[PDB]
Amino acid sequence: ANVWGVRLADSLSSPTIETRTRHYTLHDFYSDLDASVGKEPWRPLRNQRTNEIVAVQLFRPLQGLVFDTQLYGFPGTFSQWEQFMKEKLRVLKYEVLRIYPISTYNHDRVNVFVANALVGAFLSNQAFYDLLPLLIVNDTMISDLLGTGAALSQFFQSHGEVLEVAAGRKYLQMNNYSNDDDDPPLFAKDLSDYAKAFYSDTYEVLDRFFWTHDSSAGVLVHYDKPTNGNHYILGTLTQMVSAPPHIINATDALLLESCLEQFAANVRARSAQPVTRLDQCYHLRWGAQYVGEDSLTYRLGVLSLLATNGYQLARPIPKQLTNRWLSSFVSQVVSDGINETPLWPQERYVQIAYDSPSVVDGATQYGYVRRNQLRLGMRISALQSLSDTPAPVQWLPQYTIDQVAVDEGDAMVSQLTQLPLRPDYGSIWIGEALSYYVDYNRSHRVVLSSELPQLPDTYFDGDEQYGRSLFSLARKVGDRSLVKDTAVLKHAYQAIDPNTGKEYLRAGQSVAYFGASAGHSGADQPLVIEPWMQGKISGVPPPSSVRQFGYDVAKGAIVDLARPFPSGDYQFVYSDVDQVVDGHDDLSISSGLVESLLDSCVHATAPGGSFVMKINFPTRTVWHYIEQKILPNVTSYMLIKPFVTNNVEVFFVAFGVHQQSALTWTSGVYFFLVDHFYRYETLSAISRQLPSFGYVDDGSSVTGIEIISIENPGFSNMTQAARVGISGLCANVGNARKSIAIYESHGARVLTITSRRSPASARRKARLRYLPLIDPRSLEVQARTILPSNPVLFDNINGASPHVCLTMMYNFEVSSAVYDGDVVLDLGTGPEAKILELIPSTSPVTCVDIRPTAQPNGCWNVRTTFLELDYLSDGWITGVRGDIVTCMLSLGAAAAGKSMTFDAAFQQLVRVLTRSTANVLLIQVNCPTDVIRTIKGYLEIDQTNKRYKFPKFGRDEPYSDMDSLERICRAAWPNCSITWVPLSYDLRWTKLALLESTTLSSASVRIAELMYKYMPIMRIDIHG
Amino acid sequence: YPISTYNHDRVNVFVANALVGAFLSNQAFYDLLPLLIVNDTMISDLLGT
Amino acid sequence: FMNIQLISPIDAPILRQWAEIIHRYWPNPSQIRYGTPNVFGSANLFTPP
Ligand SMILES: C[S@@+](CC[C@H](N)C(=O)[O-])C[C@H]1O[C@@H](n2cnc3c(N)ncnc32)[C@H](O)[C@@H]1O
Ligand SMILES: C[S@@+](CC[C@H](N)C(=O)[O-])C[C@H]1O[C@@H](n2cnc3c(N)ncnc32)[C@H](O)[C@@H]1O
Repeated sequence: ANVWGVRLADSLSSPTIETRTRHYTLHDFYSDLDASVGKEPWRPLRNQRTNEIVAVQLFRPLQGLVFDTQLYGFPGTFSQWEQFMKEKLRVLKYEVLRIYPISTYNHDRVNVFVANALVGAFLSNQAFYDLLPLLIVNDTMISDLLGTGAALSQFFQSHGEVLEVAAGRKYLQMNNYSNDDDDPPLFAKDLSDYAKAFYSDTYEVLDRFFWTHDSSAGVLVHYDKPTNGNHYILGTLTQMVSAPPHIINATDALLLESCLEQFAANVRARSAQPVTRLDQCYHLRWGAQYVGEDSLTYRLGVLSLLATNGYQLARPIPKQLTNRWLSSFVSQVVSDGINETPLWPQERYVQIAYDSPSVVDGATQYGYVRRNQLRLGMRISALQSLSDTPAPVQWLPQYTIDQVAVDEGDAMVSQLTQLPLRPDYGSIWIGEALSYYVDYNRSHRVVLSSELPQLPDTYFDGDEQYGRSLFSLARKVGDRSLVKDTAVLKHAYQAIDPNTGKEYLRAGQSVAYFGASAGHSGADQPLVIEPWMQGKISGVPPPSSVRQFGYDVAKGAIVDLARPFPSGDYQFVYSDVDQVVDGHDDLSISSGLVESLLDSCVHATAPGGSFVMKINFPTRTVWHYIEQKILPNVTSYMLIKPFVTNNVEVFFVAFGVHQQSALTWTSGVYFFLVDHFYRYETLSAISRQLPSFGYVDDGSSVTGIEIISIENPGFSNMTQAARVGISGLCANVGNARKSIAIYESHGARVLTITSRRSPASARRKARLRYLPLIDPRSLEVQARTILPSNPVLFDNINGASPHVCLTMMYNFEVSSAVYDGDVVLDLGTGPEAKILELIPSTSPVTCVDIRPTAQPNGCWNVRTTFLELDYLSDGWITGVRGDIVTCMLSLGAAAAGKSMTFDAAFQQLVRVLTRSTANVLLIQVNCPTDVIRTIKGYLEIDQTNKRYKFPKFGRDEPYSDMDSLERICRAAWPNCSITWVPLSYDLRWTKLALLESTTLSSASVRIAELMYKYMPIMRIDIHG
Repeated sequence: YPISTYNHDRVNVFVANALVGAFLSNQAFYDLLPLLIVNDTMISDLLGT
Repeated sequence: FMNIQLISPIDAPILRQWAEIIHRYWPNPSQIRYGTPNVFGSANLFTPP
């Protein structure tokens, strides 16, 4: 790289072909003097935010507008303005055609100065008739104006072989121009006089003229292909004001405009389209004794020389210039910083380097010198700006061989974080409530009521209430009661009686409702009543009439449901009355209130019917009371569980009241209660480790989000410190998804990196010894403008896929199986090893898969070994030392890749594993455990050819049964202890999926379990 | 103030609020600008200024 | 006055400059020999004779 604002290194370009000039004849002057609708000598400029015409750029025939705006008196609107100009130029056209016959003056060149001054005098009514004899030129363009005798000092005057002429009005200001921040800058070329261009034929005569003439503001040359002959331009002392924070003067604005125009022209060079001029830069010639170093005129002379040599700006410029952009560019150029380029602005001549791509030396005889001394090390190419995105995009790292200490990267990321901020939280658990049910069977088991479990004693503590309130605040639903009622009715109308053969509950039922609440942001009733009455559930028949009781009715009556009350006898009754409102926060009064609700709901049941009771706090007294009283008077029952919010509440449904029978509790109910309570314990232990709902993050939380935001000026090889900081963030993140965003923030190009941490990430940070470093090339190439978004904690809003959920299940099985301080080996990790986040920190690993990995070699505390030699083959496992081998989601892939059967692939695997020294092992096998349901859209089997056909991945794998698998295992080892681990109904595997900040599902976790039952994981201990 | 060298230092709340209130009222806000970046605590700069 | 750094040049520039001029360019006291102590004696009490 940079001078004071960053220019684009590593490339430089310039246009090549220059158009041959064209003499301006009288027919061209007439065709420009009338205004065709296709082309006219003015182009309108327009505002950027309003699309309003606020300025007019002028061209060749009308460029002599040197007088004040009041002398002309143009109308302010653009349409009336251009109509006025067309009419008055048509009058001037008739005048000049009346003077000169076209048929005899068709093919002679006309005089440009007289043309511009004639238009400017006719628009100002300033005695233009003495210009008409000078319109046709002879013997050259300049000597007629020198040796003429017509006295007119408003436009030109001669000093003896040096003509001076007052140029003016490249641009024209309209009425609605108001110095707005999206107005186009006019570069002080709309005033009466911004410069006085002095024309001659030879630069020696010009330099002799500027001995006695002053050079206060400094003169400017052109040297490439000037407008009307070889000349200097001296700007006056007027100011430009349409750039807010600082005011520049005239020649500063001219040099700035031409430097920016050449910066525009250097990018758009395509080596086949021609340009009208190779460089438009000025290269100041005499005023350098007055404007010195660190001034803006000197710095723009430096940038003018760099533009002539052919450099490019590091950031792209707009097609239409704005005052904000111009202000930002000049505010970048007046700053601190040295000139890093070897190009220094000279005084005798404009210099160009040895390998600069400009070919201006060949098309110009005087001005340019190919300096063989200084060289430019950068290569030659054009600019390639990549197209920006509005959303942040994902980034993946690639590592290198170098390494540093961990605490250095920790200190650098502590310098670079913007971590004390408040992220948006998201949602833990999305979808419909999961349903867990069990029903009475006559032939299971009789158990006593004292053997069934109860609530844990540490239930009403602060951390437990914290976990339940966090899960209830983060879990997103519609209506809790609606989802619970749909679940309990769909699982209630499946029951059949042992007395008759149809079912218990039918249509036309005349039900009763207990515990009604009014407010549900809809009707003033629970939201299941009218769809269940209209039959919209379509798993139910509609009842005949629904009456609703409870403390908070709107279309019923308020009673106390504990002790009885005047009412009818209802054939069915659904009750929700809960033990929180009337119970005074103790289990004794809560259990007694449960007993009273059971008494009232039994006496209000109209015998030969059914009832549903909810129980918040199932305790031993409740189980003993219901086993002593309710079960002898009930034909059959079931107790189910809709799972929407993490609590221990269950539902009790009894069928066939007031018949004498003998019913007890069963071992299946015991298993259901153990599963229910252990599920609550695991999910509460997960929920007590998350941060709160609306927290700010400080870094001390074991899970959360962290960002850094370091800046990158243009194209530049980033330093050591940025690389250490980003690599330390990568070591802190541990191969989660990482998203970046590149955007200009407060006048600085800066990039952010947003990702999340986990306890598995902390385990991986405990694995390694030295901090490795990334390859920064994938970030150095990026030249986009990636607009950021506000950070969220749970990014996945659609939920997790069942393949991901199945992968987390197998990962939890591996992390539960692997003990501490044990040698392991894995078959088929991939380019990244997920097993590094699973095994403990002291346990060494040696993973093998054919594909080359991406995890770094070296810099670990314990032994890690990466090798790629097609593990299914033979002759490699002799030197390999391990205690347990793991093959996850890869044995079927290898069997499909070798196009061989699953039994033969498993036999080849066990033949190559007999040579190892391991004793325990667990691998994933493809085996049907239950009867096949051939899952629609996720796993559609082939019964004949025995393939799997995953439709989401487009792959299929062979399989065989556990009989054949056990046959080959017992043929391999006679003393092997084969076992099959069951699935987790208790959701114990959800630790890795929630602590790594992923919203799971409901339907996809159901599909993931029903997919796991068709491809389980077996464990082999070859001893015992 | 350049942002690239003054990115990660805490700013002074009193000077910030008084600077906004003085700029909205046109009441010679330039003598507050040296007090905007804080040092050694938030309150002692305003005491010993 | 005894410690310069308690005067900020933002708040009192020329007064800090005057403190600099005093602390740098105040005349240094020196000492010269006179008399004949060896046979005249000297009535110098605190200074060496
Ligand atoms: C059963 S729960 C919540 C029921 C849920 N709003 C519903 O619509 O299914 C608590 C509600 O039961 C009502 N209720 C009626 N009689 C009650 C009793 N004896 N004890 C506790 N709650 C009772 C209360 O008015 C309270 O709104
Ligand atoms: C990335 S894994 C899938 C299982 C992975 N452990 C997981 O949990 O996602 C699939 C890899 O297994 C490797 N693989 C499959 N069969 C193989 C064989 N016979 N020899 C070596 N590598 C094999 C492939 O290179 C492939 O990259």
